[PDB]
Order: sequence, then C-alpha cells, then structure tokens
Amino acid sequence: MKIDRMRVFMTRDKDRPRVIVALDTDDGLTGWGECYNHGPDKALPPILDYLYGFLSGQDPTRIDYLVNLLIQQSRFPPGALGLSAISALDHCLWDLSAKAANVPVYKLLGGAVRDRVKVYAGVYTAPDAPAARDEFDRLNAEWGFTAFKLSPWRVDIHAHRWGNVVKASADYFRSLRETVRDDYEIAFDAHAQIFEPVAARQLGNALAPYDPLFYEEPLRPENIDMWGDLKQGLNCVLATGESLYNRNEFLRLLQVKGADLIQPDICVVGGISEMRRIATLAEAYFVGVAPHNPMGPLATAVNVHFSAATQNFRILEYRLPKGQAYVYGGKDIEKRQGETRYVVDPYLPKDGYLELRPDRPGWGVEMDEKAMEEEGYIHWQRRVPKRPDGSYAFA
Amino acid sequence: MKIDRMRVFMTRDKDRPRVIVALDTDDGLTGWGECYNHGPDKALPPILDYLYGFLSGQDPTRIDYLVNLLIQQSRFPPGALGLSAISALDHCLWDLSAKAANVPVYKLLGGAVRDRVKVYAGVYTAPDAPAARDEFDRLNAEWGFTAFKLSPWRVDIHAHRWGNVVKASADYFRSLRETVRDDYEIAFDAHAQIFEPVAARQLGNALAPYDPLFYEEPLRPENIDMWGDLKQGLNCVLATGESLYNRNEFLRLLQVKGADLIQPDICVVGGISEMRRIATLAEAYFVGVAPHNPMGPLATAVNVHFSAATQNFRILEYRLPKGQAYVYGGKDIEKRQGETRYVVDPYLPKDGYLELRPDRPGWGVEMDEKAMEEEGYIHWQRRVPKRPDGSYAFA
Amino acid sequence: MKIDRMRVFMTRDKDRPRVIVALDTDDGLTGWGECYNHGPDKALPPILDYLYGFLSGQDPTRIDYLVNLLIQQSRFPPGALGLSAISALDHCLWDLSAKAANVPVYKLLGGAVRDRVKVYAGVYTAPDAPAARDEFDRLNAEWGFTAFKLSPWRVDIHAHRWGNVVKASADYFRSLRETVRDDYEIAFDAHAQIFEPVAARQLGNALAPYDPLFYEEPLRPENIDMWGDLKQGLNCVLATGESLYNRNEFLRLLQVKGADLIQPDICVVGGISEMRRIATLAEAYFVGVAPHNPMGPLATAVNVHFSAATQNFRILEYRLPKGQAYVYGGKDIEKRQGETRYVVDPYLPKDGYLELRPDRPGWGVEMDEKAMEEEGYIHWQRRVPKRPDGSYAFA
Amino acid sequence: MKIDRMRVFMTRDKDRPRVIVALDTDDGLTGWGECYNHGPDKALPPILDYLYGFLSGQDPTRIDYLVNLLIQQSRFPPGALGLSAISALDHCLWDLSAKAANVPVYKLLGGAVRDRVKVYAGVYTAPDAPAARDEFDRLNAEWGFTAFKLSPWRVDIHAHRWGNVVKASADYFRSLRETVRDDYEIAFDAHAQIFEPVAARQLGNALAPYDPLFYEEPLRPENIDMWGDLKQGLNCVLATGESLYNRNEFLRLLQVKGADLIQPDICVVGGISEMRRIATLAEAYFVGVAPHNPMGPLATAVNVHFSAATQNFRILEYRLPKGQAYVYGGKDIEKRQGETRYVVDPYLPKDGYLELRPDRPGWGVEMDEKAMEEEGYIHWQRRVPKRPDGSYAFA
Ligand SMILES: [Cl-]
Ligand SMILES: [Cl-]
Ligand SMILES: [Cl-]
Ligand SMILES: [Cl-]
Ligand SMILES: [Cl-]
Ligand SMILES: [Cl-]
Ligand SMILES: [Cl-]
Ligand SMILES: [Cl-]
Ligand SMILES: [Cl-]
Ligand SMILES: [Cl-]
Ligand SMILES: [Cl-]
Ligand SMILES: [Cl-]
Ligand SMILES: [Cl-]
Ligand SMILES: [Cl-]
Ligand SMILES: [Cl-]
Ligand SMILES: [Cl-]
Ligand SMILES: [Cl-]
Ligand SMILES: [Cl-]
Ligand SMILES: [Cl-]
Ligand SMILES: [Cl-]
Ligand code: NA
Ligand code: NA
Ligand code: NA
Ligand code: NA
Repeated sequence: MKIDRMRVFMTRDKDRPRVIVALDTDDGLTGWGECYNHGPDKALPPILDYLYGFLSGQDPTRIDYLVNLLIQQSRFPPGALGLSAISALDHCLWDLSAKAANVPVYKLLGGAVRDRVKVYAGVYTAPDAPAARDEFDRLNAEWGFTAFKLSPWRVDIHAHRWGNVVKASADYFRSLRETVRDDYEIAFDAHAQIFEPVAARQLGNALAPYDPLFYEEPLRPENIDMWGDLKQGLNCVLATGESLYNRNEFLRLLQVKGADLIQPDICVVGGISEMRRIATLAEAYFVGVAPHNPMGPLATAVNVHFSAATQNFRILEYRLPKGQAYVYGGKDIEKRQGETRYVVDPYLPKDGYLELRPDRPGWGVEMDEKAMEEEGYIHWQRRVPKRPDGSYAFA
Repeated sequence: MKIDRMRVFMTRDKDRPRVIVALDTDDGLTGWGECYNHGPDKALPPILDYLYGFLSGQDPTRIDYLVNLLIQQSRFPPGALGLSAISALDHCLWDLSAKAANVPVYKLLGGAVRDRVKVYAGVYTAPDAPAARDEFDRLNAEWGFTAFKLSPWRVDIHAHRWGNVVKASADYFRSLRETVRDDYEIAFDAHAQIFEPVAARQLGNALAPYDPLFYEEPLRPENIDMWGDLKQGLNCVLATGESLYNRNEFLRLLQVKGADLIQPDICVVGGISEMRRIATLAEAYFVGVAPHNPMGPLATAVNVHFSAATQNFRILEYRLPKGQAYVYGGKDIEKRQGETRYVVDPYLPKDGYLELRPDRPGWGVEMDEKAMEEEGYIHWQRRVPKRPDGSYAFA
Repeated sequence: MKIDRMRVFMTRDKDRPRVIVALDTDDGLTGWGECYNHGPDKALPPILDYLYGFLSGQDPTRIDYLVNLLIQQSRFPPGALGLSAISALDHCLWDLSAKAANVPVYKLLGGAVRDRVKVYAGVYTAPDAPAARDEFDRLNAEWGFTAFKLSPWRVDIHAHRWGNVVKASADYFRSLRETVRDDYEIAFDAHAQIFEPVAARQLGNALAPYDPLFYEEPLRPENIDMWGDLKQGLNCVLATGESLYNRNEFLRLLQVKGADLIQPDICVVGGISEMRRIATLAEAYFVGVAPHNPMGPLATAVNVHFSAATQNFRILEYRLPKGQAYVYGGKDIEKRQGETRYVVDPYLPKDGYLELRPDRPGWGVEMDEKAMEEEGYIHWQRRVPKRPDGSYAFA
Repeated sequence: MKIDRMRVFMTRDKDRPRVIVALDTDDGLTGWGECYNHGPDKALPPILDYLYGFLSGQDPTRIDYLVNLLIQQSRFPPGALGLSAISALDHCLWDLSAKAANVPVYKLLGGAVRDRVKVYAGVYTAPDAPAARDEFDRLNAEWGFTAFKLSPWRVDIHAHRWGNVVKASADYFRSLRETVRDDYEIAFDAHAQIFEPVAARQLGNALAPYDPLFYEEPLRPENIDMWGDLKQGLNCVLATGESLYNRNEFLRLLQVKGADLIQPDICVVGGISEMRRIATLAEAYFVGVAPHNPMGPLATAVNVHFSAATQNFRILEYRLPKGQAYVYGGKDIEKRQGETRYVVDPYLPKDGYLELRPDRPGWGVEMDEKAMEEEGYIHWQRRVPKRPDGSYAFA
C-alpha cells in the first residue's frame, strides 16, 4: 500500500494545545500520532506539510527508512519543533504497519516482554502531607496507583536562604513518610530549576534517606557532562532526559554516568524509531527507562506499546484523561480540572498498570474526530520565574 | 522606548526562501533580522508570533535579558526552527539598541578590533581546474577575492571504490595547485557526507599536502566526541560547527579537540548573544572562528558587525547578492543565477574584504520592503543521496 | 574622538592606597578607572605612563582593540601590577565609550539582565555570636544587608591541634545559627591560609551542615588542579578566584571542577574586557560569579555595571565608603574606621541591593578631585603569619 | 651579618633599559642582581623600595626564607614586574651568602656538576644562507660557537598563504643545511607568533627533517594544556617556558607533556630559588633545561652558576656584551650594534663554553658603577604586528 493523505488536527489536552496527525493509505488504513506541545504549536502544521512531501506515495511499512529520510532531509539535528512533528509521523507509520499486518504495535517491536505496564500518577504539586495522603488514597482506590510524582519545592527557591529551602524539602518528605501508606512510592521532579551541580547534589542527598523513587531533572539540560559530576557522591536514584533529543545526547549522558534512569519522551525524540535506539543504549549501560509523558491519551497509547516491548522499561508517567489540568508546583492539590476527549477509549489503569489490548491491531484506541473538530487551539506558555533582583531564572 | 510591533516578511534569496523580521518601537525605530532557511520556513511566522508575546512592551536595549527569556520560555533546547526565529529577533534587538544609541552595532560588542572583514567566495562545486582558475580570476578581478571554497568530491562517493574517491580528490587539489594563482587559498567543504571518522581522516590527510585553507564538516554532527578522534593524526586544518547550536555543544567540541576552526552560523545559534559566547569559548581554547554564512545580505551585515568585534574571527563565508544560486557539488561552475533584492545597498567586497560603514547606525544597510512584497515564498529542499543498494545516506 | 590626556591620582581608601585614573578626550569627555591595591602602588604611575603611549591619539570606543594591544605589548602574561594598571585603563575606556553614546555602561555589555545588584557585607572578622548578631542587625537596618562574610578562624591555626581548630570553627558557626536571624546568609573566607587539600576539605565539611553561603579561597592559588581534588567529596559550596588573572587560569579551574562559584576581581583581571570572558566561560560550565571587591567606590561602580549585565552573576562583595577600615580575622568587630571620599555619590545599598542609575551615562558617579588631592599615598602591607617554629606561612 | 642598604641603578643593555640592584651588609659585603626588562622599567625601583622593607636588618644567608617572604607578602602570584624585582633580590642574596662563605655561588647549589657551560649564540634573524654561514663562521672563529638560534620566518606570516609561509621556512632550513658547517646546531624561535596548535605542529614537522636543535615557543603561553596537544605527533624537539613564572606553571606544562626542553628565565621566575624548583620538576619528568637569557652580563653570570650546578641543564642562550643590539626576525644580520658596559669582566665564551672562575667568590664578575651612572634609562617597546585586516596579532 501507499501513503496517500495526511490529516492534521489542531485540538487540545485540557489547557495545552495538541496536534494530532493521521496518515491514510490507498488501501483504506489510517495511522495516528501525537506531537509534543512545545509551545508555538501553530508551527507544527506547516512543518508537517513540508515533511509529508517526503512520505507521499511511499510504503509505510518501511518505517525506519522513511523516518530517517525525514531526519536527513532536515540535515541539521532538528530539536524541539521539527522532532515533535517527526515523532507524530513515526507514530503514524508504526500504527499503519501494525494495522497492515493485523497486529498490536508491540509485535513489530520484538513482542511483549511484560503483560502490563506500570504507571505513576503525575501529581506535580507539593501538597501538605494530609492532603497528599487523601489524594494518593483516592487515586489508589480508583486506579490502583501506588507510585506518585510530586514537586519537592515548598518555598520560592530564589527568595529564601538555600539551606532553608533544602530543609523545607527534607522536612516535607519526612512528613509524607510519617503520613502516607508505607508501600507508596514517591518521586520528586525538581523541574530543571537548579543551576549548580553542588546544589542539586545537596538537595538529592537531603531527600535520599526517605527513598525517593527517583529524583528527576534537577539541572538544566545543555551541559551533559555536569550530570556526571552531580551524580558522583549522590545517594539517591537520579533520573533525567526529557529535554534530550537523540541517541547521541543520551549516549553522552550514559558515558559520563549522568543518570541512573533515563526519561526520553516518545513525542519529543522522534517517536519509537529513536526511543528504541535510546533504550538499547541505556540497557547496555545498565540504566532503566521511565518515559516522560505529560502528554495525552494517544501519546499514552504509543508509550504502552513501546513500554510493553522494552526490557529495561520500568514505569510510565501518567495523567488521567479526565482530571487535573497541567501544573507544576504549589502547596495544594491542583483545582483546575479538564477532560481530554480526542480518544474515545483511553488506557485507564487497573491496579496501577495499563493493560494490553491484544486483540486490537495498531495502538488499540479509537480517535474521536468529532471531539477534535469541537475543541481547537488554546494558547499555553511556561512560567519563567524571577529572582528578587529582577533576573529571570528557569522554567 | 518600548517594542510595539513586529512585521514578518516571507521573501526569498534566489532559490531559497527567507524570512526577514522587523521589530518597531514607540519612538519610531526599527530593527531587522534574518532567519536561517532550514526548510519548512512557513513554520517561522507562527513561531515568531508566539515569541513576540514575550517582547511586546519591553525595552529592546535589554538584549540578553530578552533573548534569554525567549530561550527559557522554550525550556527545551530549541534547535533548528526555534533558534532560527530567536536568531532573527536577537538581530532586531541589537539593531534597535544600536540605532537608539546612534552607533554601528559593533560599538555595542566591545568595538571594532579590525578595520575590515576578510571574506571567501562560496563556490561550492568541483569544477575542472581550468574552469576553476577562470572563475577564481573573475571573482578576484571584480571583488578582490583570494580565498575560495569548493567541494572535494569529483565522483559519487557511494558508487566507487573509496581509495579511488580519495585519489580523485587529491589529484584534483594537485591540479588546482598546478593551475591557479599560487597565493589563492582554497577550502574544501565535505558537507557532512562521510560516516566514519577513519575515512574522514584519510581524505583530510590526502588533501593536506596541498594546504587546504580548512577542511570543513566531513562527518555528521550528532556525535561530538568522534570529532576529537578524527582530529588525532589529522595533518590539515579541520573546521566544523555550522550544525551546532549553542555554547554547550561548542564547549564539548572544544573540550575533545574536535576542530581547529569553528563555524557557527549567526542565523542558527540564536544570533549575536549566543555567537559571542561561542566565540569566547573558542578563544580561550585557541580556536578561531570562520562564521558559516550561505545566507543573504542582511545575515551578511549581521556577520560584518560580529566579525569586526571578535578577536579570534578569521574569515567570513560570502555569497554575492547578484550571482550564483544555491548549490553543493558538481563538476561545473553553477549555471543557475539569481538576484537577492531585499537589501538595497548590500555589503560588497573590495580587495577581498567587506568594509565598515562607521557613519551608519545599526547594521548599516537599507531594506527594500517593496522588493520583499514582490518576491514571496519558494519551496526548497535538500537532496539526500542514495547508495547503489537503495539506502539513503547524508545530505 | 581621540584620547588626548591621562591623569593619575594617588589617593587612598581608608588605610590602603588607591590609584585612580582618568582618560580625557579631545571632545571633552573623561573616563575613570580604579587600580587594585596590590601593595607597592607607587609602581602604578610609571606602568600607566608606559601603557598610555599605546592609547594616545586612539579611538576609545575601540575598547577590546586597545585593551588587547596593552596585553600584547606586554607579551608576558602581566599578573599583578601590570594587570591592575590595565584594569583601570579598561574601566576608563568603557566609561568614555558609554559617555560618548550617552548610555550607562551596562548598555554596552548586552544590557541590564537584572534590575538591581545584590550585595553582601564584607565584615571579615570572627566576632562572638552576640556581637555578630548586633552588627548584622545594624547593617540590616541601615542598608538592608541579609548576607555577610566572616573569617572562620577562632584561634591561631598554626598554634593549636588541627582537630581543635576545625571544631572551634564548627562550634562558632553553630553558635551563629543559634543566635542570628534565620534568613541571614553567612559566607566564610578562609583567606588562602590552608596548605593541604585534605585539611581544606575537612574544614569545609565541618562548616557544611550550617549552610555557608560559600566557603571562600581556602587553599593557595598556584596549583589550580588541586582545587578539583579538594572539591571531590566537599559538601558545601566552594568559591575561589580572586587570585587568578585571566580567561585561561579560570578555564583550567573550571575544567578540573575546582569551584562552584568564581570570584574574579574586576580591578585585578584586566577590567571588564577580561571579566566578561571569564564569566562567559563559567556560565557554560554552570558556575556562578561572585566578584571579589574589597576595593573602593569607583571599583564598586564598575562592578555594578558588569554585574547588572551578566546572567550568572549572583552577589557582589561590598564595603561601605564610610565605615570599617581594612581587616582580616580577629574575634571582634573591627574598631578602625575611615571614610573613603574620592567618589561624591557612591552606590549605597537599599534593602540589600545596589540600585541602577539609568539616567546617568557611564558609571553614574561623580569623582571628587579635590578629595583626591587632599589625601595621598599611605603605606600598606599584608601580615604573613609565622608558625611556632619560626617559619612563615601564608597571608 | 645584616642587610643594611639597597642601591638601585637604572642603566641599559644596548637598546633595552636594565635595572641592576645591590644589597649591602653591615660587614661590608655587597650582592648584585639583574631585573628582567619587561618594558616599563621605571616601575621597578618603587617595587624594590617596597620589597626592601622586608629585607632590611635580615640575615641574607637565609635566602629561601627571605625570598619566600617576598612572595608571601605579595600573596597574589606576582607575574611579570613583581617577579622581575624579586629575581634581582634573590640574586643579591645568593651573591651575599656566597661571598660570606667565600665560595663561588655554585657551591651553595650542590656544587658544580660540569666543568664549563655550553652556550648558543642568539642571532634571532633569518639571514640568507650565505650570510648566515659567514656570521656563524665569524662567531665560531672568535668564541667557538657551534650552536645558533634564528627566526624561522622568511615572510610576513599574516600576509601570505600559510602553506607558502611554512614552505619558505622549510626551504630556508634546507638551504642552511646545504651551506653551513655540518656540525653546527641551529635552533628556531617562532616567538609565540602562532595562534593554532595545528599550525605550530605543521611548521615544526616541516622543520623536523633538518634537525632543529629545538623549536622554541611557537604558541602563546596562557593556555598550558594546548601545548600537550601540539606536541602529540610533533617530530622535532619542542622547547618553551620563557613566559612561565613558577614551579606550578611548569608543573602543568610537564604534566601535559607540553615540552621536551624548558626555558625558564632566571630574571623572570624569581631567581635561583624558583629556577632550581622548576629544574628539579623537569628533571623528574626527564625534561632538560635551556635557560632563556636575552638579558645582560650580570644575568649571564647568574645563569653560569645555576647552569653549572644543575644536572639537567643543557645549553645557555647568550648575547655578546659588545655586539648585536636587540632584534627579532628579518632577512639580514642585524646592523645595530651596542656595547653593554655595566660589568667590567663579563663571561666570554672560549671554544663555545663559558668558563668557571673557581677562585672568585659570588658571581665572579666586577660591576662598573661608573658605567651605570653614565648610561641611564632608554625607552623600549615590543612590536605587535598587524594583520592585513587591521587587527593586532602577537609580539
Ligand atoms: Cl526544529
Ligand atoms: Cl494498593
Ligand atoms: Cl516562598
Ligand atoms: Cl483501559
Ligand atoms: Cl525548534
Ligand atoms: Cl589579488
Ligand atoms: Cl560518479
Ligand atoms: Cl572505482
Ligand atoms: Cl602566498
Ligand atoms: Cl559595499
Ligand atoms: Cl606585572
Ligand atoms: Cl531584612
Ligand atoms: Cl590562638
Ligand atoms: Cl589545641
Ligand atoms: Cl530563609
Ligand atoms: Cl546609592
Ligand atoms: Cl607584578
Ligand atoms: Cl669549532
Ligand atoms: Cl612578507
Ligand atoms: Cl670570560
Ligand atoms: Na519532568
Ligand atoms: Na558547509
Ligand atoms: Na577573599
Ligand atoms: Na625566545
């Protein structure tokens, strides 16, 4: 069969816009993909239009052939917007190829190496311990979650003495351990807020006695080598990688021993074609994979198949389709709610895992095209905090 | 003063599209910038629209403050499209600030450290030596050029035995030295065609006895460390960097001794704000700067000011406004011509140098807005070569 | 315009001599600079006389051109006295160029990236905790200081058992935390007193639990590599660099991971031209800048502009114009007072920050030339301590 | 005995000024020293006045005690001017101590390890081979020289194509080997002219087949680590170090394998106290010492004693007291002559060696104080070349 149409939908995932892509073939199949929301998502349709010129008329079962062509046409490493678009197109190709062969996507990835896919709940705030307990218990009752990710920050990190900032985080984690179920796993996302390796090490070592599931992305991404310096003398599990794009950025991170767990995003790195390369590198270095996934239900489905097939996958970031809107930080349980509607039958956890749908070819979800037409673009931007001197710090 | 409007022009530079940006202020000044042409340039206006939200109402003389805000809003390192847009906005801010202070831009960069700016002619093909001689001599008579850049490739590198490919390049360079003026400098751009460090070393060492001005970008960009391996045992000057984006990618290249000369592009890396950081790093490592510049006359003007102020600048890539259309490779002098019209009074070489315009504030060129309205978008894409087995190689 | 006169003033800053330099132009402008006080400051005027030969008749807006000429004429790296003189001349050139363009100096440095400049109070002694509290509170009430720098040494380090020396410092810091405001930041300057990396590590790790803002310059400067050894296994923030001169000494410090925060002095390294290079290197290595500044009000003004423009600047060392004379160490609040008078309108802190003067071109201070004529040279020398065996240790 | 007076003489050594220092004692002895001529030599007397405060009344036989006190009072590493002054004072102390003990200085340095001291003639220009032959033969007949140092540069290195610059140097060395005596040794001083390690390597390897005695100081001094990169793949003996100041700068050079032969200057590094430390480090690294010495006859005498006592000393740079004035480069035999008169009985070579004077205590030369009063200061400065674009390069 041959690719013969692309359809691009500008929709939304609660308060963030979301570009969803379909590739159709001349034998009546359609594959679907989800772009990461970097910000200026109105840039994605013209990128997709350009990339489609290289896919028109091609055999979609030549997945890596076509994805690599997209990379090479670009020539410059694409980074954010270009790779987001390539990621969705990669997804479409895997989906088409799986549907052509009448199999779930994981059968094109070496088969399922696990029966279900562990998730943690993206909570992202720093609620007082009793409120945290109540929210964790609610999520546990409904979906079986026993792992959760919070912000460690209990004060403005630029407006208080650093020792007091760190003590507030340590005291907070202690209070959580005194309050919530003893089996619950709690990760902390420091959200690339910290400039100095030594400061990131101090915070990690203050959290370490309370067993963080992982300590995520404390530093900025551009200097990879400094991550190896951070990790020397660090007593907790260090995770990073959402802000890294390709096999080579991850290779350097691994070479310098800059992480214990890596967190590529399948909507950021160029889809499964690149995600699998990255995970294979990590596997040889004895590093696990916890995919980054604050994206929507189609992205979640793509992650299910990748995760099911990857030996060194450990746990998947997860946001409920109906539930909390996007947030980072704050001493509450986020009040803003929303419902993401572009997937009819999203993967929902049962007993803390997403479950395979082995009798459905492709991703195993149905798209709601009417819902996508109903809800269009919404502007979204990050908050870049300021220091008291008026300078900008880091989002 | 405050930024109060952005105007975005979709125009062209011969056969490549070109997005030109103006930022206007409430005291009637305008600054101008040029985006790199990565490919899908219809993506640039929506990126610019989004970024402008962070510039509206701001003091344009806070250049690094605002450019860094654009970087931090993005959070993920932007790479190609995002940084191209940021680059043009950076240019606009320097131009506005210089016009506000009634000085040439170089006076905002520590002042001029040279009186004029050496250029080499971007020829880019591999013409037989007599034709090369004639073209070099024509360019020398008219503009004073004594330095030129060619392709080294005299055959399809994937369809002949490698030893014969390299011998053809060495024989070619020998024939040029037997034919053209003895003082002419000749650089070779291998155009990121070669996969293996050892192969790149073999070619460089075959060219070395004939004194290439530099041997440019032989390998792909993603693995930075392999460049240090290439350069060990390399007998000629190695240049690279057009495909690298920021201070940290260049820092690693420098740390591994991966180049003797670096070639960032001021329309790719985020403009002068980043270019200066990159050049400062190189300077401390005793590495020169030969800016990448296959872009148009506004980009050339930006480069004039950066180059004039930077001690370790050596030579600037240059394409005539009226002349050869874009090309890489081929055993001729490119027949396709064009005229780039969006600058009224472009910098033209005299005796092989671009000359400062010290009595003109800002970049020192006038934009032709009517010309920009007259010539709009044109589709352009790279050629990704195939091997005889049907696989895709590298553009 | 052209430089057409130099005027050199031998004056003083309380108990230390101070050479202040003016460069005048033929269009009636004057730029001002401040030399570091290394010791034999009567050597500075003849150095300045010699250097002026290279500046006479030149365009002062070619700042880096001229400063680099001074460096290259010297050929040998200048170190202390030569670079002190070059530093003041660099200051004069930035000041002239800013006045010529009618802007504050920070507009020549990429613009302001913050609205005001955080300072810490240079206290420098080791007063008992109640006296420290009272002094900190006085400084806080008057100027808004919330950050202070002390000596850690509570006994003669060469006349007591080392474990007892370190315990005395740790007990002291504990007593300060039990006594002073919980938000106050306290740095310790070990003043290059310690010979052995292991000893410096032991002291730093004894201070670390009480959150030193930074631990400054514990070792001697000549062996840069040993700083990387010190910092391995060090649990507090390490700062150094006042005794390092140029981009390359700082590059090595950064390469070996020898500091978390660097402290170049703008009167020592060759002024802003070199300071900016050094800060750019540190920025790429994710290292902050806390400029060294025990110098006077003109030096402070130069620092204001540099600090305002530099993203990775964090905090500025500050001594009041009217207040404590120079001191290091001792278990009191220094009794010796003085008043530095060569600046009419010095930058004074408000709420713990120095404030920009955006409507004043140049540094934004007026020099008191009559005051400079009134108070001339005073002899000053360091105290080099002895060990009980009669040997000399380190100042 | 106690030091009780210092006398400072501002005199000259042909066309360069020279500060000569005497320290007198209360038992009627005098020791003598020579400062390097960095440039602004009127700065030296006030430095000396300040340093003398630490020597007055002291026992001059405590040489390292006092020299280290001078270093520690300075605290900051002194670099050029400060160390030049310290160097002369160090010389004075060795001379006094040797005279007090009635021995030649070498008996205070572990004794003579050789009977005489090999010298090479500092010629410094690049004369055509027949003229070189004639000059070498004249110097050989008169003084027994069989080793000579030239400039390699036969054209302006910034105004010709680099391959042609290097070829001119190689052709030149070939012509010398075809013309001069087969046993003559010829060194080349590239005079810190070359920016790029790769370029320095290319030139060295072009000279290598003709056996340069050494290839001196091709690169700039500030980045020490790049010297290790240069030397990797270099086929000739590499010498450097005149521009390095202390045991630690030399330690790093040695650690990176940045030289085969080191060239500290005994008037630059702080005299014998530091020179011996530097030479001991080099000895353990299996690196020889060829002291830098374009200075005058007193400096030469100091070098005789150091060289006589140092096992890894190889050869000493030498300029005749009556003969060629200071020069670097040029395609002639320097026409400018002069006579240096401040030493009555300077060391002159016999059969290519300086000869010990074992029956004379101290340095073994008499100072001509009347000559020093007769000829005073003369202004001298370096030539910093320009490139054709108007930028400054390197002296
Ligand atoms: Cl992109
Ligand atoms: Cl459960
Ligand atoms: Cl807060
Ligand atoms: Cl489900
Ligand atoms: Cl992007
Ligand atoms: Cl010509
Ligand atoms: Cl072919
Ligand atoms: Cl073939
Ligand atoms: Cl030539
Ligand atoms: Cl022109
Ligand atoms: Cl100096
Ligand atoms: Cl307060
Ligand atoms: Cl004591
Ligand atoms: Cl004790
Ligand atoms: Cl606080
Ligand atoms: Cl004030
Ligand atoms: Cl000095
Ligand atoms: Cl002989
Ligand atoms: Cl010439
Ligand atoms: Cl003699
Ligand atoms: Na995250
Ligand atoms: Na290129
Ligand atoms: Na200090
Ligand atoms: Na020399």
